[PDB]
Amino acid sequence: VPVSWVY
Amino acid sequence: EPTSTLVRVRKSAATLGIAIEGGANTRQPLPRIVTIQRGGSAHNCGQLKVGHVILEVNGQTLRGKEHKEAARIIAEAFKTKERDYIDFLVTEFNVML
Repeated sequence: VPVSWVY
Repeated sequence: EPTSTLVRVRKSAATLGIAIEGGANTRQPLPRIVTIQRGGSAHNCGQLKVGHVILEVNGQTLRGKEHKEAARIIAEAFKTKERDYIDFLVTEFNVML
């Protein structure tokens, strides 16, 4: 499952 | 029929600062908040929680949006000059709209 930051 | 809450995040800092997992075509088919950047707008809002699943951004469903596209929509919502806030429709559970 992909995970990333939204800054 | 999910149990949901509409959370307004005001742009109180220069960053939004949420880490999201999942998206369409995964076993977590809507983005789920996994951590929150200390000192960013989401942190200052106080009402976004780890575990919150994002059903809608400013009324726009995230259903069917793969991870990168959901992240793009959320980034655009934070950057827009249309308004000084984002409305997230969120849920603590695994029921979708």
